[PDB]
Amino acid sequence: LRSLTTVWAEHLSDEVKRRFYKNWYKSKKKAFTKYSAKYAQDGAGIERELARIKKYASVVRVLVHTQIRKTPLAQKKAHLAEIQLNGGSISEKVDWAREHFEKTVAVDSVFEQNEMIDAIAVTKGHGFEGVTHRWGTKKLPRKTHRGLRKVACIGAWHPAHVMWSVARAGQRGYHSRTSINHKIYRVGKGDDE
Amino acid sequence: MKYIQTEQQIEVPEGVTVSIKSRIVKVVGPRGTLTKNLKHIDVTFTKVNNQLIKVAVHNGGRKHVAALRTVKSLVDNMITGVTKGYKYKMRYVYAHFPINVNIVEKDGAKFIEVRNFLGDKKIRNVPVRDGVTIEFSTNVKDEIVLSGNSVEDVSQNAADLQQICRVRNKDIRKFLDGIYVSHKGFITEDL
Amino acid sequence: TDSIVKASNWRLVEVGRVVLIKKGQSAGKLAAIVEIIDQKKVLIDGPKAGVPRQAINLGQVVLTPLTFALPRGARTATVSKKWAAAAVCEKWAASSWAKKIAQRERRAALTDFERFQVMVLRKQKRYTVKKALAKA
Amino acid sequence: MAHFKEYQVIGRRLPTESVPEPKLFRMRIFASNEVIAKSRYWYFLQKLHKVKKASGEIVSINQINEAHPTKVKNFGVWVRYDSRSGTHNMYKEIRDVSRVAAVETLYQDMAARHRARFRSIHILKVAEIEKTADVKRQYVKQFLTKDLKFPLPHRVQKSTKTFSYKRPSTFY
Amino acid sequence: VEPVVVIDGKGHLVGRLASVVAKQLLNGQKIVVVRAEELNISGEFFRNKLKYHDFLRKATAFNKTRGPFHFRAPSRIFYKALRGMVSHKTARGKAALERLKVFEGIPPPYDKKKRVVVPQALRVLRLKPGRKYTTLGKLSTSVGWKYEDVVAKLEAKRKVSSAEYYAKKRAFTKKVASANATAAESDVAKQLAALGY
RNA sequence: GGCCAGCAUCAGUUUUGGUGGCAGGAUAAAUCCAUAGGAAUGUAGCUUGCCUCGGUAAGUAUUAUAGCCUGUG
RNA sequence: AGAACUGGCGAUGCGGGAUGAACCGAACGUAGAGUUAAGGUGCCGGAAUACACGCUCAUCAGACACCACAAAAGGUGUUAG
RNA sequence: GCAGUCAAGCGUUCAUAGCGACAUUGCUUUUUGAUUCUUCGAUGUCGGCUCUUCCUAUCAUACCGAAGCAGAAUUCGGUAA
RNA sequence: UUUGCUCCACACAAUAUAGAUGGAUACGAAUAAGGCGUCCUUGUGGCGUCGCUGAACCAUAGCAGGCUAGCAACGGUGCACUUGGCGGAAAGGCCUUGGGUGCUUGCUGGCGAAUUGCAAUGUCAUUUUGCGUGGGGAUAAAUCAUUUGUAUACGACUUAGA
Ligand SMILES: COC(=O)C[C@](O)(CCCC(C)(C)O)C(=O)O[C@@H]1C(OC)=C[C@]23CCCN2CCc2cc4c(cc2[C@H]13)OCO4
Ligand SMILES: [Mg+2]
Ligand SMILES: [Mg+2]
Ligand SMILES: [Mg+2]
Ligand SMILES: [Mg+2]
Ligand SMILES: [Mg+2]
Ligand SMILES: [Mg+2]
Ligand SMILES: [Mg+2]
Ligand SMILES: [Mg+2]
Ligand SMILES: [Mg+2]
Ligand SMILES: [Mg+2]
Ligand SMILES: [Mg+2]
Ligand SMILES: [Mg+2]
Ligand SMILES: [Mg+2]
Ligand SMILES: [Mg+2]
Ligand SMILES: [Mg+2]
Ligand SMILES: [Mg+2]
Ligand SMILES: [Mg+2]
Ligand SMILES: [Mg+2]
Ligand SMILES: [Mg+2]
Ligand SMILES: [Mg+2]
Ligand SMILES: [Mg+2]
Ligand SMILES: [Mg+2]
Ligand SMILES: [Mg+2]
Ligand SMILES: [Mg+2]
Ligand SMILES: [Mg+2]
Ligand SMILES: [Mg+2]
Ligand SMILES: [Mg+2]
Ligand SMILES: [Mg+2]
Ligand SMILES: [Mg+2]
Ligand SMILES: [Mg+2]
Ligand SMILES: [Mg+2]
Ligand SMILES: [Mg+2]
Ligand SMILES: [Mg+2]
Ligand SMILES: [Mg+2]
Ligand SMILES: [Mg+2]
Ligand SMILES: [Mg+2]
Ligand SMILES: [Mg+2]
Ligand SMILES: [Mg+2]
Ligand SMILES: [Mg+2]
Ligand SMILES: [Mg+2]
Ligand SMILES: [Mg+2]
Ligand SMILES: [Mg+2]
Ligand SMILES: [Mg+2]
Ligand SMILES: [Mg+2]
Ligand SMILES: [Mg+2]
Ligand SMILES: [Mg+2]
Ligand SMILES: [Mg+2]
Ligand SMILES: [Mg+2]
Repeated sequence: LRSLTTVWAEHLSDEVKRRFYKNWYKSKKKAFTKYSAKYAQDGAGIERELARIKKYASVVRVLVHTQIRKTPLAQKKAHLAEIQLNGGSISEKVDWAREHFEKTVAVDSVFEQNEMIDAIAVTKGHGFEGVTHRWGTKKLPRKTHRGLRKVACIGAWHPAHVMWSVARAGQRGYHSRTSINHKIYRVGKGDDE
Repeated sequence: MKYIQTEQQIEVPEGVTVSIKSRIVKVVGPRGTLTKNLKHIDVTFTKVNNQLIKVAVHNGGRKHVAALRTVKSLVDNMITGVTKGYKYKMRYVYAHFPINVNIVEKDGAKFIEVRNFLGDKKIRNVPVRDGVTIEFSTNVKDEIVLSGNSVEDVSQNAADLQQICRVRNKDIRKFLDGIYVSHKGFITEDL
Repeated sequence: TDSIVKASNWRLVEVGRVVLIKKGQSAGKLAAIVEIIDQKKVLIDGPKAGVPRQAINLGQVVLTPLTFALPRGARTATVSKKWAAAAVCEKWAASSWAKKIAQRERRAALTDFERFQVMVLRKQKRYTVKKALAKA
Repeated sequence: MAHFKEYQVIGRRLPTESVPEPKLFRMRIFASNEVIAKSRYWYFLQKLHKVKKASGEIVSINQINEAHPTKVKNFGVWVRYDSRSGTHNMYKEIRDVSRVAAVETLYQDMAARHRARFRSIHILKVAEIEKTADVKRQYVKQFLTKDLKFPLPHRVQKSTKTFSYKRPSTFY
Repeated sequence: VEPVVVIDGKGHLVGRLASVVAKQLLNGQKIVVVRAEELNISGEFFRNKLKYHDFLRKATAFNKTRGPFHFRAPSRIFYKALRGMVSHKTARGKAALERLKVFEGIPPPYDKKKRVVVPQALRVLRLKPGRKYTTLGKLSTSVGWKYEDVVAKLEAKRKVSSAEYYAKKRAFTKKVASANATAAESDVAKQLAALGY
């Protein structure tokens, strides 16, 4: 699969403009300023792109970003991401996408009560880990010289190489995971006591 | 020893016109039409006259010659299938549990649904193949009846049913239960 | 609704099948299959083109679509008699094949100048045909 | 062993005082040259008589040329041969145009069907099967049927350039 | 002979195609191979499938990375066949391989360029008829290649456009032939016939 | 005449073509010609049986409205 | 493990047998041209994807001395007897 | 140590369901021997613990074929690590 | 930080080069079957023809191709422009329109060529970069340090700061 165009909305919240930077405060904040001018003239440029997507394109994804300022976090810099679109017909898809530029989508139009959903996230971090807790290896006996949270035999004499399949110390956590089958017990509304 | 020429005949009946390009055989008779690919073989078909076709193998080994005859038959049975038609008969066999056989359908389907086999709570299902049609033969106890233009499609659809009723974990010569092919024949009668 | 069964229609090894020889001191020469030895060997004879009566591998020979009356195992004089009689030589001479053989044989014998003359001619022929190919 | 000639080889028992003019025996011998052919002669003669080359003499060596070298003939061939596990007598029929041709492909056939190298074979008789319907082996009877005609399906022309611009055709 | 020779893979035998493609390179001849999914291998599918799984088990025991890599795409099955025929660890070796390119289907440029064939590797000229043989696409997809169906799609599309092209071409050459026929009988025409033209 | 080359005529070594004259042999064997006999995977003619006015088939039939084999010269 | 005769390796490179003390070829001053040996000529790799007759299709085919193994016993696979 | 071939026997009857004498062909290299080629200017000896990976001549588990398989239970054999 | 960047144009200069030296010249499919022409009932159709290799086809004459004149044709083609249309598999190329302009060896003329000395690749390609000039166009950011802790052995990660 290969991306051939990305059509962007005319206006762009600072929260996303945040994301395109590493030093927002110092910066002149020129991100997407020429692009925005593509709207000016009648529409020409963006139509042809939208049009091109429509003609080819085997899948359509939407670029959504989060409203991190509506959130207790301090982070300020929002989160941008692509979401595939599975309603009918390539063309209706981009029409939907175009219709929703700068506009907003709600959770209750994607999820409903009792739905099984999956969670995709980066696992909590633990930094550099011993072999015992990282792999659940057996603790060595108390009598052993030079320590015991280890593995006793790191391999046979042949292959005369430590192999990929034995437990070694090293990073623990901050792994990407894809959990499935988490049932939704509530879809909460914010404007609701 | 490489036989320099051996050949066979395919007779053609009053109502049908077989027609063959590359090695693709289309046989069309009163009962419909059947087509079958022979490209995997190397024989040479030859029309001599609207009631006769010859098939032959130039300079061939045993296996090659051996496949001459089976070509003859495969096109023969297309021709007979398309005239008389085929009709496989099967009877149920069970020493205590009545085997109940119906025809269900999901999404245009047509499936053969076998119930209570040896008691099994499990519901058995066999697809009805396209071209083959299934009557539960009245005036005969526990007779199912598959018929079609294509031997190979009725023979197989039957064998599909008989085999979905294999008996496991028992002495299968005491537990003889199952649907079995009980007669192989033609559709159009007197013949 | 007839039946329509292709054909596939091969040249045969059979007595009095004329063949163009392709390897050897004969080569380019025609000849006639007289008798027939095994699946792979035949006895040929080509008195008119000067090829010796001989045994030959079919693979050295190429079968032409020409045939003519020949008693199997016919001797050389008999071959030359029927050959003439059947006029095979003008028959072959007349074929696209032999015409194509004669062609390239000529092209190969041209002279640097003849070659140059050909070019001047083609330029000329091109000029009038390109015109034609532009009016309808 | 090669491409054969056929020789008459004549020899005889070195003369003596009490027995001058010894009996004279002939063999036809299929061989590539007259050197191999005299060798072969002595090889068989010491299998039949009390002689050996040391005490015998070759009298004449002559090449026998085929009578009618462009007449298709049906040969029946008798052979003796050594297999791996014991020795064996055979009859084949070979159809070609000279006895010399015929022996060339016998030797080939023994080698290929029975893995018999040239040392392990003895030609017993090679003789033209006069009247047909004495032809025994079917791989020959086959070729004797009246008005015989057969096509050669699936033609392979040998390319001369490495590349082609056509896609070939095995028509014929 | 030509600056670049594009070979239509279809109906060619892997190792014979490899054997000639290798030698061409080493001699300085750029080559592109196309439709590699329609390559053939002697022997029935099941054999060449098992043969593949033998290749498939060889790996560096201590680290399956460093060990032998298994490419599953028909082009790349083919490249393996080739690279083995080329002293590919010499500079001269790397040199010759850079003259090579293999593709599934016939992507741009090459699809409007003519492709040739290689008779001494053409299956239909080489395999004794009756012997079983294998199609790369079928083999590759059985060992994990992802893209058989797409290649099929795109080609069928390509294959439509080019029949247009052809038919349009076939129609113009008919004009040309008509044009040629009036010129027949003219002096220049009879003259050229003399000189073999 | 310093360095390197090209061609010509020759010499030593070698390699790769064209071409002339002779000697053997079954004084090659064949083809070819002549002649005697012969047969069948039997050419004409003939007979017989079906068969849309002859074409087939199964009999006779040894050069006839094809030819071949075998010896001798 | 131990004798007989010769030829070797040890003391010896060179060409071949991928590799290798002993096998095959061949024994060494510096070089030019030629021809070969043993062994090879699809590609790696110099050299016929040469010619010819068979044979063989293996859901663990086979592929060249020394050499880097297989046997009894079986097959209605196929081939010739 | 493990596996065959022949088939006299065993198995109510019945050679080969399951077994199998007298013979006889093999495989294996966790047995033990035989050897003494490598290491004596030194390659850390038994067992356990820990841990990885491999083999299959498969104990269990998936799907099968056979039985002197009524059922249940078992036994034999296949694809299987 | 000394007038920097970019696209186009030519100019000088360097530096290269796995190897220009008329043209990579486009259906598909089958091979115990096909291409092409033609007709028709439009089909697994009739009739004709072809292969047997690209040995083809196309191009090809002119100071490495100069300077010139005329005729016949109204064709071919180069080039920059302009009309409409197609191609996303890596489309980055293909087709169509229209005027302009150059060439034309389709044919017929005037002039030139030597002394590069009897051969010496006798230099005619395309890669990348550097430096001025002036025809368009454009006016950022990252890092250190500071900072958070969804991160961390150090780097790295993740926040924040006109
Ligand atoms: C009988 O035992 C020994 O001889 C033990 C030892 O002394 C090993 C101790 C070595 C040091 C001092 C380095 O620990 C020794 O000399 O080992 C040799 C030794 O020592 C390094 C190496 C040897 C010989 C080759 C490998 N092998 C392994 C160790 C060993 C073990 C033995 C053995 C000999 C060896 C030798 O006989 C019985 O079991
Ligand atoms: Mg784009
Ligand atoms: Mg801890
Ligand atoms: Mg644990
Ligand atoms: Mg845990
Ligand atoms: Mg542990
Ligand atoms: Mg301690
Ligand atoms: Mg059971
Ligand atoms: Mg039970
Ligand atoms: Mg004779
Ligand atoms: Mg010099
Ligand atoms: Mg000289
Ligand atoms: Mg001479
Ligand atoms: Mg005749
Ligand atoms: Mg010493
Ligand atoms: Mg030596
Ligand atoms: Mg060496
Ligand atoms: Mg070796
Ligand atoms: Mg020796
Ligand atoms: Mg290699
Ligand atoms: Mg080579
Ligand atoms: Mg040669
Ligand atoms: Mg041996
Ligand atoms: Mg055996
Ligand atoms: Mg056998
Ligand atoms: Mg006994
Ligand atoms: Mg019993
Ligand atoms: Mg008993
Ligand atoms: Mg043990
Ligand atoms: Mg020792
Ligand atoms: Mg020891
Ligand atoms: Mg020691
Ligand atoms: Mg040491
Ligand atoms: Mg150690
Ligand atoms: Mg394994
Ligand atoms: Mg096993
Ligand atoms: Mg019993
Ligand atoms: Mg089983
Ligand atoms: Mg496992
Ligand atoms: Mg494994
Ligand atoms: Mg370079
Ligand atoms: Mg045709
Ligand atoms: Mg047509
Ligand atoms: Mg037609
Ligand atoms: Mg062409
Ligand atoms: Mg000019
Ligand atoms: Mg590309
Ligand atoms: Mg002029
Ligand atoms: Mg500037």
